[PDB]
Parts: sequence; C-alpha cells; structure tokens
Amino acid sequence: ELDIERVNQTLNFETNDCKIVGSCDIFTTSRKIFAYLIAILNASYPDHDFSSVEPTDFVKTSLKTFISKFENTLYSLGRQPEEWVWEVINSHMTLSDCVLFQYSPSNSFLEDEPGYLWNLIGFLYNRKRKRVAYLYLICSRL
Amino acid sequence: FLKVKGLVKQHLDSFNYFVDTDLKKIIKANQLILSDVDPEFYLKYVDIRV
Amino acid sequence: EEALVYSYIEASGREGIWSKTIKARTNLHQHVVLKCLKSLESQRYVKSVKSVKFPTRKIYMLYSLQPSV
Repeated sequence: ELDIERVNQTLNFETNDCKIVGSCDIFTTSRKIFAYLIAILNASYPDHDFSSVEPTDFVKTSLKTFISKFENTLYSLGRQPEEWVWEVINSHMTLSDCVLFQYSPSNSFLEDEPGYLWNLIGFLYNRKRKRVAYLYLICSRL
Repeated sequence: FLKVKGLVKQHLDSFNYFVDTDLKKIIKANQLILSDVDPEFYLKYVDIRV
Repeated sequence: EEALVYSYIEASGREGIWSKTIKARTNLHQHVVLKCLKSLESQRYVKSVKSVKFPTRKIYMLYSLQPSV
C-alpha cells in the first residue's frame, strides 16, 4: 500500500560509505512453522537453499527488546527514527499480541557476499491473521 | 507592445508553452511501460492535460 | 537462451554453477532465468546438487554425477 511504501522508503538509504537496503512486508502466503519461514527465506533470496539449515537459531526473544535495538540502530545511523512507522506496522498486523522470531545463526548466508557488514532480520508471526512481516535490514559498504 | 505582451511574459509564455506543448513531448518521450515479467502486460499513455 | 546456459555449465564442466554467477556474463532478466532453470529441472538435464565448497547456495550441474571433496 501507500503506508507500506512510506515505511519502505524509510528503510532504504545510504550514508557516507555505507549502503543499507532493507524493508518490511506483510503477507499471509512451533513445529510446523519451521518450514513456513524457510519458504519466505527462499523467496526472499532465490539463490540460496534454506531447506538445509533446519535446526537453525531462531532466538525467540521479546519483540520489545527487538524494536529497542531496531530503534537504536536508526539512532546509530543518523536517521532519527519516526514513530508513526511502528503504528503503521501495528495497523496492518496488530503488533501487540504477536510473537517474534529472528534468523540469526552462527554464520549467516551473507558473509560470503562482498561488502557485507551486518544485518537485522525480524520475523513477526501472527496467529489470528496469519500475517508474517519480514523486516530485514542489510547494511553493505560502497 | 506592452499591451498584448506585458512585462511578465517571459514567465507567462514559458509556462503556457509547457502545459500546452511540452507536456506532450514528455509523454511521447517515454510512453510505454514494459513489464519484464510476462512481456505482454504493457501500459502506454495516450495523452495528457492539466 | 536455454543453449547459452548449457555452454556455461560446460564452462564449469566438472563441478557445477551457482545461479548468480550466471549474471557475470549474461546479465539477462533475473526472473526469466529464474523460471528457466525450474523447467530445465523438469527437462531432466540439470540437477540441484549441494556445494562441495562453501555451502548454502544453489549449485546446478548436468547429469554428470561428479562432485569432489
């Protein structure tokens, strides 16, 4: 939509000698969910298989702890993070009563990408609406 | 001279040229939208008016 | 378009090819070559083997059955 386009215009930028490309998306298409996210990873990056690493590191952390450093890195990149974003992703998904996941293994699949610096990948599973957002931030260097 | 022209004609005639001639010569310079996935779903702009 | 990717497998010849190294010489449409290899998997020519090298990348090779260690 338009608001999703705005919050994606937020998360794609480049400062002096760094280039961050990430976005959020919401779409409806813990034993059964292990395959439900690797398809999102396959469609997100159609050059790496994600059926390989099945017992991965999904750090089932608090979403408040996640959005804390998700806001701290936007302070840390000179962005002054705009608060309405966190209502907009609420307004499509009912951010309060939902659980968060995070693909952060030992060695992620972007370490071989040249110019890689760091990532921040957020999964937000919903139960009543089945609306999983794939919030991802990839900081590169050019 | 100044009756039918005026003194702000260098602003007025240029903007009248843009909304009556140069809007067409921008639409015609890039008329068509080509979808790379399924190269049949095209999209072209016939004309423009404000 | 399906014949130049055959020679690029033959450019690899023995090990295989990764799908984003296709764009090093082709740089064609990223989705046309995305669905071409799915039908080429259905063509029963190529197969999706796994990397002897650094893993977690789509390695494709014709029916040679020839990996390394």
